[PDB]
Formats: sequence, structure tokens, C-alpha cells
Amino acid sequence: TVVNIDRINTKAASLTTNAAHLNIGKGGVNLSNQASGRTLLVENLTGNITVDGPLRVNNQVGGYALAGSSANFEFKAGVDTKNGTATFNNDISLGRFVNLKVDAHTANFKGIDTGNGGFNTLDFSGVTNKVNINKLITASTNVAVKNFNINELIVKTNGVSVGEYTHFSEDIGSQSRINTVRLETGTRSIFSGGVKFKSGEKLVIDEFYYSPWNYFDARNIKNVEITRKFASSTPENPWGTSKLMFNNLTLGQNAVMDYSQFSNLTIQGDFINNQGTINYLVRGGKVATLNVGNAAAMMFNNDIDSATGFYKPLIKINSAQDLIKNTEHVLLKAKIIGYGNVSTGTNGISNVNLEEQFKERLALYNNNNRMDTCVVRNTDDIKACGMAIGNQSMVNNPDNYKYLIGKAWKNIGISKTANGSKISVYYLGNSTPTENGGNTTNLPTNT
Repeated sequence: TVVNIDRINTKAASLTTNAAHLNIGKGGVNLSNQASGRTLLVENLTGNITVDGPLRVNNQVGGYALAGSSANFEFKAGVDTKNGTATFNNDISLGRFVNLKVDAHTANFKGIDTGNGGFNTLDFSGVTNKVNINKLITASTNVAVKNFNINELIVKTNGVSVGEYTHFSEDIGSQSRINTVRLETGTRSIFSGGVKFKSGEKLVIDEFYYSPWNYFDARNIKNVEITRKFASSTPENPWGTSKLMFNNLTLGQNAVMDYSQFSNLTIQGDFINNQGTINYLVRGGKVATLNVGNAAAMMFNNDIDSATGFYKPLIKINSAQDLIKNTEHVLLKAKIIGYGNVSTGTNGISNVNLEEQFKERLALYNNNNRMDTCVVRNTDDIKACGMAIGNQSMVNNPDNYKYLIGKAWKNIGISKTANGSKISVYYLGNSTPTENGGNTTNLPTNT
């Protein structure tokens, strides 16, 4: 079985085994010059390959080759079996013009760093099942992968260089996934790095952090799904322009999308908020409009949040108190917008039409106090509401508004529009509650 070898140096082509495991140890694989840097091949016809040490070029983890010379590593596992696993238990770094090709059933890596390199090719096109990667750092990288699980994608930019980027150059199918995408800050004013996909049917991303002067172009991926978080990499102070492009984009259940003037979003197909939340950032008294090229779906449920005693909002506007008054802030524009309640499988059927149900899930906050609708379960909620809309006697004498307890009170004067073409908000000022004022609704009550 196992052929174990501490270290394989080349000096200024092919090591083929046939064994159920080729294990390379801590010495790793060292490639050389233009005499024997120009390609190195490590194969196992029959079994697996495990590398427990780094790839070196001219004796350095750094590496580095000329434009007229590439250093190419090739690992081919299970060549004659199609059941080979190639596992690299050491982080790998590839310097400039250093390429890596792996053929296998399964290819597993810790880190792959091409951040200090340039014109690196990761050729996984002969991987027939799955590539799993812990940490992938790209800059000028041709990532020729079909089916992958990448835990962390770190996309760097290329200084003031032009026409260099992270290229997903194979069709990615419908099964791949990236747990975290982190766009790094690029060079100011330019977009000298970022992600381009050749094509695919569906990509799942759990958390996606964008940064200015970098981009993620997934126009050629029919559908992208964000399962958890889509936000700035510096949410306390987002800045500049990050360019995010999609065909269809879906925000999954309880996922949170932060959307501002700093996140230039192109959505050429459809946008679906499937029971998630879009937080719109106000800068300059204004919001960014989420422009949808084709159809939008706002999907919601009837869960009452334990944290609030009301429906979770699909849209949140914090620092709404800063909104310019007397003007329409258009939040979403699509060719056609649908509204759907997913949990209508409860209570009987509502009398409230879908647009109006949706407007209950459209929230405005005054510094993290809800101001569009006051959810009152007790005296302390009266104060908070008093605080939200700036009514001093609600704060000072809450037992004066005892009539609000058990009730959702609508602050009209924030006016909301949710029709088949847009969602928008028009702010005039704050109303005040009346004993017999109406604008009130009995709170939901789950278990």
C-alpha cells in the first residue's frame, strides 16, 4: 500500500506511483527553474494522494516565475480508478505565474493563497466529484472548478493593474456553495479585481461581505441564494462603491441584506425576499432604490417574534427620523411585484389583503425604536413609542395611554406604498395616538 516520501524536489517531470495511497510528508513538493519548473507531475494510478507539506518554487513558499515561464504543479489521483482523493493538509501559496492542476474524484485543501501571485490557474476541471477548500484567497486567478464547497472566499484586487480578476471559468452546475465571501477593499476609484463567473444554474452563499472598489459579477449564474447575511465588511461605516451583479437573487428565510448607496446592486432577472429582511441605510436623508430588472416577490410568514410580539419586518429603515420629509423614498422598483403569505395555513383566512399585510412588515426606526407602528404590550412599550415619535407625555405619563395596551398603533403620516410596480415611503411627520383614534389593531398572540 502506502508509498510514503518525505519530500520531492525537482532540480534544474513525472513521479507516478501505483499504490492505494501516495503520502508526501513534511518536506512537500519543490519545483525548480525553466529547466524543470516548466511542469511537475505527481500521480497515483490507483489510489489517493495526501500532501503534508507546502508547494515550493525555487525553494520558496513565496514561489514566483516570469511571464515567459510558468511553474506548473499537477497532481492526478486515482487516474485509472476514478475514485482517487487528493488531500493537501498544508496551506499552499502560489507566487506569480504558478499554476496548479488537480485531477481526482475529490480534492480537499486547507488554505489556497494566490493573493501574492498573479495569473495563477487552479485547474480543477478534471475533478469529477467535489473540490472542498477551507480558505481560498484570489486576486488574478483562473479558478476552473465545477462542483465545490469553499468555506471562505477572500477576493483581493490587483493594484492599479488592468484586466486581472478572479475568474470562475467552468460551468458551476447547481450544487456548489461558498460559506463566506469576503470582498477585500480595492484600490480607490477603480475596480481592479473582483469575481466573474463563466456560467452556472445555482450558487448558495451563506454570508457575503462587500467592500468598495471590488466586485462580484454573477450575472451568468441563473440563481444566487444568500442564506444568512449580505452586508458591508465595515457595517458601522460603509463607504465608496462595491459592485454586485446577479441574474436572479434570492434572500432566504431570516437572511439579512444591508442595502445602501455603497452597494451598487444590479439584478437583471428576479429578486425574491423569501422571509428575510432588507435594512436600508439612510445617507443624506435618502435611501438607495433596489432596482429589479424583471419580477420581485416579497414572501412573508405569520411568526410572531419573541423579541417584539409582532411579525418580523421584510424591510427595515433605521435612522428613518433623518428621512427627508415630503418626498417619496422609493425602496424597490421591479417590472412586477408579488406579495405572498406563506403561512396562511393559519387562523382562518385573513381579511387583510396581501399589500396591506406587507406594509405591517415595512418598518421605520428612530435610532432603533420602531416609529411606524407601536407594538404595545405594557407601560415600558408606551415609553419607547413616546420616545420613537417624540411624544413627551407618553414617556412621562405612560398610564395615560393604557388604551394602547394589547394594540399595534399605526403612525399614519408615515405613508407606505406597496403595489405591483414599487414599494415606497412618504414621510410627513408624526401623528399622536387617541383613545378612540382608530389606527389600532389587536396584537397577534401565538402560544
